[PDB]
Amino acid sequence: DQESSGFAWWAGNARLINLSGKLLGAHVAHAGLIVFWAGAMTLFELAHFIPEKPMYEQGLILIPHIATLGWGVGPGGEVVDTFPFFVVGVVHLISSAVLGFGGVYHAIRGPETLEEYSSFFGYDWKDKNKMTTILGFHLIVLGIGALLLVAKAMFFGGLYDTWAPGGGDVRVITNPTLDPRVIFGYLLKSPFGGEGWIVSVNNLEDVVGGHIWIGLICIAGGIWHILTTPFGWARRAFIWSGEAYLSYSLGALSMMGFIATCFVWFNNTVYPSEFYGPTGPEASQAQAMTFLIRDQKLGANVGSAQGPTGLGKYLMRSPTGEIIFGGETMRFWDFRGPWLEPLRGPNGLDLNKIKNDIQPWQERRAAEYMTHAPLGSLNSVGGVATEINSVNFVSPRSWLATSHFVLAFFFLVGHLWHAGRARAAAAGFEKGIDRESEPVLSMPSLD
Amino acid sequence: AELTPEVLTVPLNSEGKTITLTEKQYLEGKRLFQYACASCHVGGITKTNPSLDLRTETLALATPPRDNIEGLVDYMKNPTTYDGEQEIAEVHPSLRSADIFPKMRNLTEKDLVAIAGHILVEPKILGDKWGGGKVYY
Amino acid sequence: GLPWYRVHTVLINDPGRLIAAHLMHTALVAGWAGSMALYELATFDPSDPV
Amino acid sequence: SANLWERFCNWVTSTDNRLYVGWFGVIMIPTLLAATICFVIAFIAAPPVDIDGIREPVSGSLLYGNNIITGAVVPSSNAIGLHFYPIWEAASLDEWLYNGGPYQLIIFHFLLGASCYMGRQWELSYRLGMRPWICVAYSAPLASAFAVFLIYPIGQGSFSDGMPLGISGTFNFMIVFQAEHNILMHPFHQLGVAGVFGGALFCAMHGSLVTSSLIRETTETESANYGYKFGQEEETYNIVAAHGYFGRLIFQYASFNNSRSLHFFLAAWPVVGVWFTALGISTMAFNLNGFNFNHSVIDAKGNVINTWADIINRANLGMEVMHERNAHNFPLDLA
Amino acid sequence: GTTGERPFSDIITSVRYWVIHSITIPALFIAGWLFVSTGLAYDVFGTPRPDSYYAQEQRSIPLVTDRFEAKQQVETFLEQLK
Amino acid sequence: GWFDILDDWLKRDRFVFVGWSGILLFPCAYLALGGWLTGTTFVTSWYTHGLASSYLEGCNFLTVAVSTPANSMGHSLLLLWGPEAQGDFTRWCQLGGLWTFIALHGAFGLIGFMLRQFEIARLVGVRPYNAIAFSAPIAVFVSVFLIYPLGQSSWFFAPSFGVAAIFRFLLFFQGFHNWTLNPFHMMGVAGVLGGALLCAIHGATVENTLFQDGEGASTFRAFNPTQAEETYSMVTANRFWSQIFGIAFSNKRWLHFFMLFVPVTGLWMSAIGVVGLALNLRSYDFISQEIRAAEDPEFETFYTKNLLLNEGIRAWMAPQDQPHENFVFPEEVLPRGNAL
Ligand code: CLA
Ligand code: CLA
Ligand code: CLA
Ligand code: CLA
Ligand code: CLA
Ligand code: CLA
Ligand code: CLA
Ligand SMILES: [Cl-]
Ligand SMILES: [Fe+2]
Repeated sequence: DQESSGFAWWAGNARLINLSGKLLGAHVAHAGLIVFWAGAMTLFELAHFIPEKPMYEQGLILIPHIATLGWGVGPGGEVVDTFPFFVVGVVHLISSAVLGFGGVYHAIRGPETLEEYSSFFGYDWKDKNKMTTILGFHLIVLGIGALLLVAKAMFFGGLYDTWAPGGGDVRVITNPTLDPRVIFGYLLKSPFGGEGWIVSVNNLEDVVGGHIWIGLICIAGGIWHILTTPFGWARRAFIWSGEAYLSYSLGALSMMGFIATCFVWFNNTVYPSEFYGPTGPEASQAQAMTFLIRDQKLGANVGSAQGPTGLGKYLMRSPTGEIIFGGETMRFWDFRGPWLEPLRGPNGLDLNKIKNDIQPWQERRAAEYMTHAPLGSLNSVGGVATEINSVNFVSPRSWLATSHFVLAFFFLVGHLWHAGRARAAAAGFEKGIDRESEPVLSMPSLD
Repeated sequence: AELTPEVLTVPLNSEGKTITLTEKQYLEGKRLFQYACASCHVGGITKTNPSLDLRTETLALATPPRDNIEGLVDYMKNPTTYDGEQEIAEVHPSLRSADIFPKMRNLTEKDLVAIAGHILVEPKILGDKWGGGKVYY
Repeated sequence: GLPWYRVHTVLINDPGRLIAAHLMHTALVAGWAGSMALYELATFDPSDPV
Repeated sequence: SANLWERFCNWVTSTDNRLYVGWFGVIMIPTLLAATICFVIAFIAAPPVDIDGIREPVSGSLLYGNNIITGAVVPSSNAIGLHFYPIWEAASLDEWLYNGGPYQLIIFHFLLGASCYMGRQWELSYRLGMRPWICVAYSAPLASAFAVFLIYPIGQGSFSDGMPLGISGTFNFMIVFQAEHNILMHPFHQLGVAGVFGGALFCAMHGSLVTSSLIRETTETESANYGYKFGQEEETYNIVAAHGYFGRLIFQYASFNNSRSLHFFLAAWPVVGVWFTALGISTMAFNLNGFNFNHSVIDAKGNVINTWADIINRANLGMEVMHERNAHNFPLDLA
Repeated sequence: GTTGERPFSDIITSVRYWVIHSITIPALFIAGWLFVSTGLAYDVFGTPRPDSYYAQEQRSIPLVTDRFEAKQQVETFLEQLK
Repeated sequence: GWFDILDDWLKRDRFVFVGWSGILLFPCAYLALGGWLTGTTFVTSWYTHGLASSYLEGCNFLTVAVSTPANSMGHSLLLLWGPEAQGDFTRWCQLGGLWTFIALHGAFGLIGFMLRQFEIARLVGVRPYNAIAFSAPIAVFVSVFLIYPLGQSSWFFAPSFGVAAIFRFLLFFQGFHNWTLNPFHMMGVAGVLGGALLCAIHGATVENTLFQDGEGASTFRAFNPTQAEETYSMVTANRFWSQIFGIAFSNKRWLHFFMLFVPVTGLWMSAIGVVGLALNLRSYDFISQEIRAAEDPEFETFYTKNLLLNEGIRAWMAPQDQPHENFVFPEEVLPRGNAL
C-alpha cells in the first residue's frame, strides 16, 4: 500500500499521516512500550532494592515515585512493605501486553483507514470539530486523572509529607487549599531566585488543592470542546493540518520537560529528599550546618567568627538582612527544609537555637546530605571530578534532571522543525521553490 | 608485587598478638568498607571532620587504642571521641544505633572483623596515600 | 584586471624587468644590512665583553 | 488610509525592507539594542564587580586597567545568586555596578533577542517562499549561548557562575569548568569537537573540491571569480569531475555525487555535533560530569598504577585547589 | 560506475564465502585469544603482568635514565623481581 | 620501456587507486595505523612514563595511548636497530620506540597522501586546490609532533598518541605556556570555529533554498547528477541573508574559495604559535598588568585570576608528569587557596 512513492524510508512514519486506522495502531502500540517500561523497570528496581538502605543510593527513580504517594513507606521514609511496589510493577507489565495487542492489530490486520469502518472514530485533520472534540475527550480523561490523585491523598491513604509535624511520614490530606487567590497565585510568581513560580510549592495542601482545580478546569474545557468549534481568530491564527497539530504538542512537551527538570532539581516537597537525594542547595547548606555544628562543639563562637574575606566563616547576612550560612553557600540562602527549619527564626537562623537547640538527628541528617550531594560522573563515581573510585553513586536528582533537559531540548527543536514544515506545507512550498514562479524574482531590488 | 599473606598479617590485640586475614576477608572487607564507610571515609580520610583520619598511627594514639582488630571492632559497636571521654554512637554509625543507621543492621561480627582488617591492611599497601587527601591522589 | 595579489605576474616573461626588480630587492636586502649595522654600532656597548 | 494598523502590519512584515524587521524583530531589534549599548558602555567604563560575593571586586573594563584581551563584563554577584537584579532593585547605580548589575541586563536581553533572531530566520524564509529549517541550524549555536549563559547558572545556583563577557573571562570559565567537571573526559564535549573539527575539515573539503573543479571561462590573467554571474541558470562547476577526483582519492562509494545529499551532510554534521556540546554544558550543569577513571588500573598487590587519566587529575586538582582563593570556607566544593 | 573487482554484495552473499569464512574468521579470533591467554603477548611486548610493576617492598618506578645504556638498565630493572 | 609499463599498471583505474604515490603512502599509512593499534593494546609505558597505557594492562579506549620515549633518549630517532634498542624488539617497545615509529612513518604517510591528491588531480585533470588545502593539516602535525618537541629537551614532551594522553597536552599548554592567551592560537580557533560555521550555514542555506524538481517530499532523489540548472536558488539565498544578516554572498566561486581559505588559514596560524612555543617564546604575560599587580594588591582582572590557575596546574602536575626530574614538593610548598 505505502512505499517509496509516499515518503523516503527514513521518513516512513509520515506515510501514516493519512491512514487513521494504522496511525492508531502506532499510538496504541507505542502507549504499550511506555506501560511496558514503567512495569518492567519497577520490577527491575525492586529486584535489586535493598530495604535497609537509602533509595537514592540504589539508582531508583520509579519506586521513589510510588513512595511519595504513600505506598510501602512510613516514618521518615522507612520502607515497610515492598508489595505495593511489586504490584504497580506487575500490573503495568500486564496491561502492556493488552495495549501491545491492539497496537499490532490496528497496524497490520484491522482497517488501514477508519472513516468508513466507523465514522465516529475516523477523522479529518482539517475537521475543526472532530479535532476539538477528540481533544475534548482527552481533556476529560486527563481531568479525571488529576482527581485520581486527589482521591488517593484525601481518601485512600495520603501521600508522603516530609514536612510532617512529627517528622516525615505518610499523611492524609483533609484540607486542600481551594482558595483561587492562593492556588493561581503560584502562576504569578517570579521564576527567579526566591519567588520560584510553580517549583515553589512547599506543602501538600496546595498540591492536592491545586490538583482539584486542575481536575475540574480540565474536564470543564473537555466538555466545552466537545460542544463547540474554534472561533474566528482561533482559525485565522493557527494552521490546520496533521503536522501543525503535532508541532503544537511538541513545543508543549518541551516546555513541560524544562519545568520538570527544575522541579526534580529544586523542589523538596513533591520530590522527598528521603527517597531521592538531597537537593543541590540542600547539600551545600548541610556542609555549613555540619561544620558550624562541629567547630561550635570545639568552643568556637559561630556568631562572631570572621572568615578570610572578613565576611563571616559560619554566619553572614543576605542582601535583604536575613541571617544565613556563610561561605559559597550564600547563593543557596533560599533553601528551606524540614531538618533545617527548626533553627530558623523570624529573621533567619537564630543564634540561640543554633547555640543550644541543635538536635542529633539534625547533625547526622546534615552529615548524611553533605556526603550525598548531587555530584558524580557518567561512569557513576560520586563526588568531585578529582575524587577517587570507591563510592559508586550519582544522585537520582542528577539523572532525572539531565535526561529530561536533553529530551526537553531536542523536543523544542522537534517543535521548530515540524512547525516550520507545517507553515511551508500549508502555503505549499515545503518541497522547493517553483522554478517558474520564483517569488523573490517578483520583488523589487533592495540592493 | 602481590598481596601476600605476609601483608595480610595485622595486629589482633593490644598485647602484640596478631591475626592473618585471607584474600577472601580482605575483598569482603573492602566491599563492606564501601557499603558503609566510603560515603564519609573514602580513601582513609573523614569528610565530615578532616582532622581525624584512619592512618594506623592516628588510630594508635587514639584513646583507647584503635589500631588493632579488637579496637576498631569495639569502636564499630560503641564509638567514642579521640580521648574516649564521650560516646558518640548517636551521630556515628554503630551496632548500638543500627535503628538510626540502617546500613549497620545487616553487619554481623564476621563483617565487623573484615572492615577492621581492611583499615589496617590498606595503609600497608597504599602507604602515604591512605592517610592524606587530594595531595596524594 | 589583475587582482592585487597578482600584480607581480607582470614579469613572468620579461627577463629585463625581472632582473630590474630583483636588483631592487637585493638593493633593499643589502641596504637593510648596512643600516641595521649602523643601528647596532650606535647602541652597542663594548665596555665589557665578560 | 486603508487602516493604520493594517498598514503597520504590512510594513513590518514587508519583504521590501533593506533589513527584514519581522514580528519577532519587533522584540528582537529593541532587546538587542539594549544589550549592545549597555555592553559597549560596560566593557569600556564599568567599575569593579564583586563577582564572588566576597567583597573582592574584579575590574574588567578598559578605563579601569584592562585591555581588549583581558577586559570583560563581570557576572553578577554570588550574594545575588539567581535573584532578579534589575536597576530598579538597587538603592543606586553605584550599588548596581558593584554587584554586577549590567551582566544580567545584557545576558537576558541578548538571549531574548538571539532567540527572536532565530524566530526571524524562519519568518523571512516563510515570506520568501523558501523552505524553513535554516533557523534550526542556528539553533545549535544559540542553544550553546543559552547553556553557557543561563542553563549552567540555573543548575549551579548563581549567575556569578555563568561565562563572563570577555576573552580572558571565557578562558577562566573553561579552566575552572574542566577542574570541577572534567569536561575533556565527557562524551558530549568530544562529539562537540568532532563536529567543530569535522566542520572545519568538511568546510575545507567542499570549499576546495568545488573551487578546484570550476569550468573555465576566465583569462590567464583575470580573476577566476569573474567566471560567474549573479543569477545564472546552469552550474559554475563540474560536480561530476569533482566526484571523479574525490572518488579516486578514497574510493567511489565513499564519495558524494548528489549535491543535495552532500549539502545536507555539510549542515547536519556540525549542527548535530554542537547540539551535543551544548547538551554537555547543559548536562554538566547538574553535576553529571565526564568519566572518572581515577585509580582504575591497580596492580596485583593493590598499588595504584597511573594512566594518562591520572595525570589529567593532577592538572585538575591544581585548578580546583587554586580557583577562587578566598571564596571557600569548607572541605567540599558544593557550589 | 564499475571496475574489475567482484561486487562485495555478491561475495558477502555467496554460500562459498561463508563456507570459507565460518572457518577463517573464528580461526583468527581463537588465535589472538590464545596470544593473550597463554601469556605470550606479555613477553613479545615486555608488558608487565599484574604482579610485575614493583618489587614486593619497593614503591619506586623503573624509569630509564640514560639513552645508550638504556637496554642494559632495563634488564637490571627486571632483575629485582620486577 | 618497463617504466611506462610499471606506470601503466599503477595508474590503472582500480577500486582503490594505487598510483606512484601509493608506493610511499600505503606502506607508511598502514604501518602508522598499525603501530598505534598495536601499542594501544599490547605495549606499556611503564619504563617510559611509569604509566599503564594498553588494553592488556587494563586501559580503556580513552586512557590508552602510545606514549613518548623517556626524556633520557633525547631527540633520538630510536631506530629498532639503533644504539638504544640494539636490534632487540621487546626493548624497543619498552623504550617507546613505537612512538618515533608511528611519528616518522605517519609523517611520510601524510606526504604521500598529499602527493596522491596531486597525482590523482593531474590524471583526472582537475585543479589541485585539494592539495593546497591539505597543507594546513600537515603544518599542524609537523609543528606539533615534530618541530615542538625538537625545541624542547626531548620527544618526551611531544603529544603522546592517545585520547586522554592528548588532553594533558592541552592542560599542559595552558598551565605552562598559557597557550589560550596566544594571538596565533586565537586566530586558530577563529578559523576552525568559524570554519565549522561556514560548513553548517552554507549546508542549511542550500537545503532550504532548493527548487522543486520532484513530486516527493524527500527531495534527495530530485537531484540531477548530470549538471544543468543550479539545484538551489542562489538568487533567493542572497536576498535572504541580505535581509537577516545585512551581508550575503553572490558569487558561488568566491563563497567556495572562502570556505577553503578560512579553516586552512586558521590552522596555519595556530601552527606558527606552536613553532614559537618550541623555543618557549610564549605569550604568557602582559607586563603592564604584572607591574600594577605588584605595587597594587587590590587590582584584579580575569587575567591575573587565570595565572593563579596555571601556578596550581604546574605545581600539582609536574611531579608525576615529569618523572625524570625527581620532583619532591612538600605539602607546605604546594600553593592552595582557602579550605580547598
Ligand atoms: C487508543 C484506544 C483505542 C481506540 C480509539 C480504538 C478504536 C477502535 N477500535 Mg480498538 N482496540 C484498542 C484500543 C483502541 N481502539 C486496544 C488496546 C485493543 C486490544 C484489546 C483494541 C482491539 C480492537 C479490536 C479487536 C477491534 C477494535 C476495533 C476498533 C474500532 C471500532 C470501535 C470499537 O471497537 O468499539 C468497541 C465498543 C465500545 C465503544 C465499548 C468500549 C468500552 C470499554 C469496554 C471500556 C473502556 C474503558 C476505558 C479504558 C476507560 C475510559 C473511561 C473513562 C472515560 C472514565 C475503533 C476504531 C474494531 C475494528 O477494527 O473495527 C473497525 C475491532 O474489531 N479494537
Ligand atoms: C514507535 C514505533 C513504531 C511504530 C509503532 C510503527 C508503526 C508503523 N509503521 Mg513504522 N517505523 C518506525 C517505528 C515505528 N513504526 C521506525 C523507527 C522506522 C524507521 C526505521 C519506521 C519506518 C517505517 C516505514 C518505512 C513504514 C512504517 C510503517 C508503519 C505502519 C505499518 C506497520 C507495518 O508496516 O507492518 C509491517 C508488518 C510486519 C513486517 C510485521 C512486524 C512485526 C510486528 C509488527 C511486531 C510485533 C510486536 C511484538 C513482537 C508482538 C506482540 C504480540 C503480543 C501482543 C501477543 C505502522 C503504523 C509503514 C507505513 O507507512 O504504513 C503503511 C511503512 O512503510 N514504518
Ligand atoms: C530517560 C529516562 C531514564 C532515566 C532518568 C534513567 C535513569 C537511570 N537508569 Mg535507566 N533506563 C531508561 C530510562 C531512564 N533511566 C530506559 C528507557 C531503559 C530501557 C533501555 C533503562 C534501562 C536501565 C537499566 C537496565 C538500568 C538503568 C539504570 C539506571 C540508573 C543508573 C543510571 C546509569 O547508570 O546510566 C548510565 C547510562 C549512560 C551513561 C548512557 C547514556 C546514553 C545516552 C542517552 C546516549 C546519547 C547518544 C545519542 C542518542 C546518539 C544520537 C545521535 C545520532 C542520531 C547522530 C539511573 C537512575 C541502572 C540501574 O537501575 O542500576 C542502579 C540499570 O541497570 N536503566
Ligand atoms: C491542554 C488542552 C487544551 C487545548 C489543546 C486547548 C486548545 C484550544 N482552546 Mg482551550 N481550554 C482548555 C484546554 C485546552 N484548550 C481548558 C482546560 C479550558 C477551560 C479553562 C479551555 C477553554 C477554552 C476557551 C474558553 C477557549 C478555548 C479555545 C481554544 C482554541 C484556541 C486557543 C488559542 O487560540 O490559544 C491562544 C491564546 C492566545 C492568543 C493568548 C496567549 C496568552 C497566554 C495565555 C499567556 C502567555 C502564555 C505563557 C507563555 C505561559 C506562562 C504561564 C502564565 C500563567 C504566566 C484551541 C484549539 C478558544 C476557542 O477557539 O474555543 C473553541 C476559546 O475560546 N479554550
Ligand atoms: C621565493 C620567494 C617568492 C617569490 C619570488 C614569489 C613570487 C610570486 N608569488 Mg609567491 N609565495 C611565496 C614566495 C615567493 N613568491 C611563499 C613563501 C608563499 C607562501 C606564503 C607564497 C604564496 C603565494 C601565493 C598564495 C601567490 C603567490 C603569487 C606569486 C606571484 C605573484 C606575486 C604577487 O603579485 O604578489 C603580490 C604582492 C603584494 C601586492 C602583497 C604582499 C603583502 C605581503 C603579504 C605583506 C608582507 C610584506 C613584507 C615586506 C614581506 C617581507 C619579506 C619576508 C619574506 C622577509 C609571484 C611570481 C601569486 C600568484 O601565483 O598569482 C597567480 C599568488 O596567488 N605566492
Ligand atoms: C660583495 C659581496 C658581499 C660580501 C663580501 C658580503 C659579506 C657579508 N655580508 Mg652581505 N650581502 C651582499 C653581498 C656581500 N656580502 C648582497 C649583494 C646582499 C643583498 C642580497 C647582502 C646582504 C646581507 C645581509 C642581509 C647580511 C649580510 C651580512 C654579511 C656579513 C656576514 C656574512 C655571512 O655570514 O654570510 C652568510 C652566508 C650565507 C647566507 C650562506 C650562503 C649559502 C647558501 C645557503 C647556499 C646557496 C645554495 C647554492 C646555490 C647551492 C650550490 C652550492 C654548490 C657549491 C653545491 C659579511 C660581512 C650579514 C651582516 O652581518 O650584516 C652586515 C647580514 O645580515 N649581507
Ligand atoms: C617505502 C616505504 C617506507 C619508508 C619510506 C620507510 C621509512 C622509514 N622506516 Mg620503514 N618500513 C616499511 C616501509 C617504509 N619505511 C615497511 C614496508 C616495513 C615493514 C617491513 C617497515 C618497517 C620498518 C621498521 C621495523 C622500522 C622502519 C623505520 C623506518 C625509518 C628509518 C629507517 C631508515 O633508517 O631507513 C634507511 C634508508 C635506506 C635503507 C634507503 C637506502 C636507499 C639507497 C638508494 C640504497 C643504497 C644501498 C647501498 C648498499 C648503499 C651503498 C653505500 C655504501 C657506502 C655502503 C624511516 C622513516 C625504523 C623506524 O621507524 O625507527 C624509528 C624502524 O625501526 N621501518
Ligand atoms: Cl578563579
Ligand atoms: Fe556548496
